[PDB]
Amino acid sequence: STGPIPGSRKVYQAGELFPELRVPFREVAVHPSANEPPVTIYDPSGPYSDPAIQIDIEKGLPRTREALVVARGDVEEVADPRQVKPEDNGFAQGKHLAPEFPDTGRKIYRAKPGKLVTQLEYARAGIITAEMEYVAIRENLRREQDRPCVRDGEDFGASIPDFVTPEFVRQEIARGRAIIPANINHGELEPMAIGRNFLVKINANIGNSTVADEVDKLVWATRWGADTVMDLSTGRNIHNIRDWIIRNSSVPIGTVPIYQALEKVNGVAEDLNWEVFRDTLIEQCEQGVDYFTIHAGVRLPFIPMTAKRVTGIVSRGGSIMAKWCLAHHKENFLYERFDEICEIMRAYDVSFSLGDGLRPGSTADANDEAQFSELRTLGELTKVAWKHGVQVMIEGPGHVAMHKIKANMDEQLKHCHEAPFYTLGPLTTDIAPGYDHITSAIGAAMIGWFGTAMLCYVTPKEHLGLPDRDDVKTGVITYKLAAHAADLAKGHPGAAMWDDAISRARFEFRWEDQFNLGLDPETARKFHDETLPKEAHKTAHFCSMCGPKFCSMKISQEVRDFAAGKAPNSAELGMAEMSEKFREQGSEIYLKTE
Amino acid sequence: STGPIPGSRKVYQAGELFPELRVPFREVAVHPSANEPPVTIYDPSGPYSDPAIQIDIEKGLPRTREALVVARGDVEEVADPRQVKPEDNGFAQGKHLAPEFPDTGRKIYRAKPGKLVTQLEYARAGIITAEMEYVAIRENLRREQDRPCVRDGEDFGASIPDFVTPEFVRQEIARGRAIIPANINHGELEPMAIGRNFLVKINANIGNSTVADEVDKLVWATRWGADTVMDLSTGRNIHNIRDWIIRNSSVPIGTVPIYQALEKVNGVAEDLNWEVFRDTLIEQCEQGVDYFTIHAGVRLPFIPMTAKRVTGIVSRGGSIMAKWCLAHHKENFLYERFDEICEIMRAYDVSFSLGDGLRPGSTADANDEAQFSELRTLGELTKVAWKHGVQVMIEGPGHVAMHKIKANMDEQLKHCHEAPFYTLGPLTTDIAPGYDHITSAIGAAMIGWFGTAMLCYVTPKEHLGLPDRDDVKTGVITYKLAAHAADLAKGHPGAAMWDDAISRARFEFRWEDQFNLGLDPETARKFHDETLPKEAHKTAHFCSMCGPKFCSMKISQEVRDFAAGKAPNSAELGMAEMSEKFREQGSEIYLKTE
Ligand code: SF4
Ligand code: SF4
Repeated sequence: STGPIPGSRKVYQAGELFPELRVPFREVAVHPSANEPPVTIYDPSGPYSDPAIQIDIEKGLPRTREALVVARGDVEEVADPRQVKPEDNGFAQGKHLAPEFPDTGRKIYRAKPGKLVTQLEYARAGIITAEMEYVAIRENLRREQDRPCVRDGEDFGASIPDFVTPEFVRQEIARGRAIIPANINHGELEPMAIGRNFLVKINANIGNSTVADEVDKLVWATRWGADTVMDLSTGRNIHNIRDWIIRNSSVPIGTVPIYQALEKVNGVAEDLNWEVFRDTLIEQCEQGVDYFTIHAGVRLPFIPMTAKRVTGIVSRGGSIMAKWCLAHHKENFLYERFDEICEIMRAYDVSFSLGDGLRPGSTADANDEAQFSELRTLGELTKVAWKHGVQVMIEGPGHVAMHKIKANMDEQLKHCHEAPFYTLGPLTTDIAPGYDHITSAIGAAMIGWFGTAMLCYVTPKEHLGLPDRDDVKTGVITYKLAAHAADLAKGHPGAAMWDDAISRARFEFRWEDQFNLGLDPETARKFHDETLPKEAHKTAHFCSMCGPKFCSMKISQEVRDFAAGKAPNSAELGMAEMSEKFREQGSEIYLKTE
Repeated sequence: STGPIPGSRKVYQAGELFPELRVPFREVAVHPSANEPPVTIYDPSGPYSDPAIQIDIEKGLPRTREALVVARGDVEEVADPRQVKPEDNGFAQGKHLAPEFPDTGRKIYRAKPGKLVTQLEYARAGIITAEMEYVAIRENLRREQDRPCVRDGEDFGASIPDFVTPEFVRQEIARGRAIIPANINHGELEPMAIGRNFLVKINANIGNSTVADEVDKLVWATRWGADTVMDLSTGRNIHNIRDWIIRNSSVPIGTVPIYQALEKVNGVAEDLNWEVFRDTLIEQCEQGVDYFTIHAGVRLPFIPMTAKRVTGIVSRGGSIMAKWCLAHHKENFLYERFDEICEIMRAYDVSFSLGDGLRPGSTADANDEAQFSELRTLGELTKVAWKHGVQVMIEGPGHVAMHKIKANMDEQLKHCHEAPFYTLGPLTTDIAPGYDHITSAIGAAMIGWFGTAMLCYVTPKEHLGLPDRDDVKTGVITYKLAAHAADLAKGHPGAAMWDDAISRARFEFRWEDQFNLGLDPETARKFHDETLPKEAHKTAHFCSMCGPKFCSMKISQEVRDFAAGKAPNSAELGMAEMSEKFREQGSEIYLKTE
């Protein structure tokens, strides 16, 4: 559903370098007598929360980024785009074929030969793009550079600034420590950053009923805090379904190209080759997929290392490549043709998301040789992708017990050269199906605290079945707090502000504000009556009005001078005064100011 | 509700030193062709899960411990027990007075003068009681001493044994590192241990409708894993309600004596004195309350230290003592009469649970001077209580960000001399009301991993309202996994066994077993059809049947000898063999054994 998020309001901040920009937020005003500024919150929901914008899925979200991508003059319009083929939708026809999105008036772009295109390429060129200033404003949460907040935490050697400037964003991208998944063909996108030195982001998974039901999956997820969304659709209508998704997505769209590639060859893993895969890549690039999960780490001699595992290979896309490597006994062609993949993704600025094909499916299989062999392989591929100018982030576990979480983070930073980490959890235990959104939340907060850039969410009933509309919301909210719990522990400038604002709300009995500042206001406002008086009782501690602290005198006397107690002190009589004033003021610990 | 827990069966193990004992568990049998022993699980649910025992709340659970407490010959029957007074139930009469429990045929015991009574006193005397062997059997999970499991984890210097012997239990109690909350007047109790070197325990809170509805709160909580239960009932009928609870409780019952004491004096905190409090103590001791939460740490000069807090004093019982200390300006009488309190609790073997009166209610107020001042005070009181022969455990936060969790654990171990830790969470963030069962689960697992003995649960909608019947179950399950996630990380002998059993269950497609081993089988079995064939597909990795590993030869050749690749290797031709056999066997990664 759409409409303004309960208890909040969509607000924007314009750009300085790029006055065209309108960075989105949602503010939550507090009670007038609280004397506090409104609380600014990160908002990936997009134009669906803005009551000033009418969204028609048959038309798609307005391409507010397109005007500035062309303005760079590095992109050109593809004279002959790639027409949709029968196998793109699983050879579906007639009434069984998904409704084609009217993408008639949408220009498809490709980089001009010789010209720079990717954010990484711009960054290393000393160029600050529109997207870089966009995420800079967004990361500061509309907070003044003149007024920071005293941060208190442990980021384990991270380089988190007090204020995110567009120049700072460029530098993080320049050294591959942060990425901005922004395909040139995704004009509907509201740019976001992914890095250890920024806010922790989360991902919500959707995929394939009516296409409107699939678009609603996208809207529902992003409404409640999902930063990026992946279309893990399989089977038929993969192409047409994803058309409606990307056109109506303000958040970065992720895919696993081997999914659709496998369907074009009728689920026969050995029928996969470079020919079909290259076609799938270009197909999704011209649609505007911001990042591909490519399992180019699953090398042939890594397969026997999984023979001793308890749950074996649990990655779908990773097991596909495994089955392929067993049928031909030729090296992973995503690895052998990795150079050519980079040349394609660079032309459209598609970010790399190196897959966790050999990730642990149980706590027993965690941190085994098979997992780390792939991990160190991704680090080598990261350098190869970096040298082609393609943005990179690494994917990780999985099912990991807490005492091994730190080990995973250490290996990643060393071997993947501080590239943004992307984790599915991890799940700290395997014994709680139906509550795996909580078992993974424990691990997600920990490794997010250790320095993970983005966290892929885990639905409650994940090892039980498909998630319903309420479990998706449960998953997003659960991972939004886990990301924030990590932000709070890392001492990110703008985390405690939210914590303290709602804490003072409870303290001053400002009920409406306490419910509006809640991570899930819809649930919190269920206990709110909008007709009741919006009160704001500002009080002060009784002892704060006590001058000389008589209680300190007496205790500092009975320890050093037990002889001075045989007489009415100036402290003892002073305490009798406070007892008098306390009871006279109504025997209240917190006396009201107003 | 009662009845056998879904997918499991109540099993017992007899005692060696005490053949009368019947230590309770619930086993979960796996598929016959899996060739695995049944999985033994900790079960605090009591006789309500045993279909061989008819439970009548009007009669109460059978006192199966009573026969062995009297057998020690240290206790005597109180000739004149304490009759229930009007103020015990808040001066309620007629139809507004709760139904009195028919406690006619229940002998009330008190320690004989000069004789030992508490488990600590027995332990330091070199005595192994019936309760000590009871918890030893229970902690081993019916596992053979001949067959341990290779444990892998980090307990931060804990002394966790491979096998819990009754002698080991005594030693932990002897040094105050573990306790067994076992009042002599709680014969219905199935003994349990609380310590860092044992399984992590959890607590569920109940309190005051029909008394049967309150007993159902107790049954519901313990059914799903609650180790101890506290009756935080307030207002009227506090006495009579708690009568039905303790008589029908196989788990240790906890209370906060200042709650009922405050009601006897009509909610006027300043009307509280030693006279009323001593009466309340003896009242609850003769009922069989296993441990009291006493806020004897809230000293008078600690109150002004809370003046700078964001949320101030959030502890109910702790704020009561604060208001009292402001009205008289005399030191906390629970602190000044602490010696006399110990003399009462020792006579009935009531364990100490030193309250967290000045615990943080927000992440901002975490680890402030007010909190730690009380904490170090409890450590001094712990020594005083220890020297009276009273079992002690310490209570902690609260609302703490992850980077401060370790600091809390370090202060506790040092100043409270490795006494069992009892924590309300902690909540890692303050921005997610309605999901505070998850925000606290992150902190509960972490500090439980660091070495917390017991974790007080936090209901989902805790900062929103009262928990319903489903939120209680949600809370218990959430904290049962958080406790296990901590057990798994600490590498407790018997944690990975559960994790691995359910992991092999998923791997061998043994669906029924996967659902039965789930922490919440009732939810997991919802996706289970009992009519479908109970299959058990045991398979093996294809590469495990590969002899010389041709994939290793080829990769170890192309790195050292690129010249040897211009010819069909014995490895290249051997890989063509495996490709052949792989496709001939059905192109399956995991070939079936049967
Ligand atoms: S003397 Fe009384 S009022 Fe003054 S600081 Fe101490 S407790 Fe507070
Ligand atoms: S040669 Fe083929 S079958 Fe043998 S170990 Fe390597 S991958 Fe497995």
